[PDB]
Amino acid sequence: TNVVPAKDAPTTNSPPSTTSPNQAAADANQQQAGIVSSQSGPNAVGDSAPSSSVNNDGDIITRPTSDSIAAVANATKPAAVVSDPQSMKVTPIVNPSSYVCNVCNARFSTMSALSEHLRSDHRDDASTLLATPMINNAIRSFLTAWDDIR
Repeated sequence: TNVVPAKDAPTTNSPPSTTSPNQAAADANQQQAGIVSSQSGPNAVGDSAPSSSVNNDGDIITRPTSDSIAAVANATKPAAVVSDPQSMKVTPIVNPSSYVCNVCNARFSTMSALSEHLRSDHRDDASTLLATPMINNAIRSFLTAWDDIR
């Protein structure tokens, strides 16, 4: 039965709110929408119709009370991070190999480069990975801060 589909459109909106007038006006609007309340017997004078003019608290919704509340909260913001006196907050060196900040003495560059150098000292992707060139070059490597040499 078609009766159901038709039915459903009412159900969907149980708060018929068209415009934003006072309670009495909303009542007239829904009346004219619904039927024709033209010189009716009964004295309808007290009757009211749900409207966007009010909330659940009897307050006048200028703009949806939620949106008001959220914009109102923004009121309560001072100046983020304004620091005025001079501080003394130092740091360990930022540039040479800043994942450990140098390892194995030898000179480093980029942060990548550390990982990439580290590899030759094993651990970092190179702790005897099944195979090798066997007879690897250089043999001897004389290392120190003043000379890194093979």
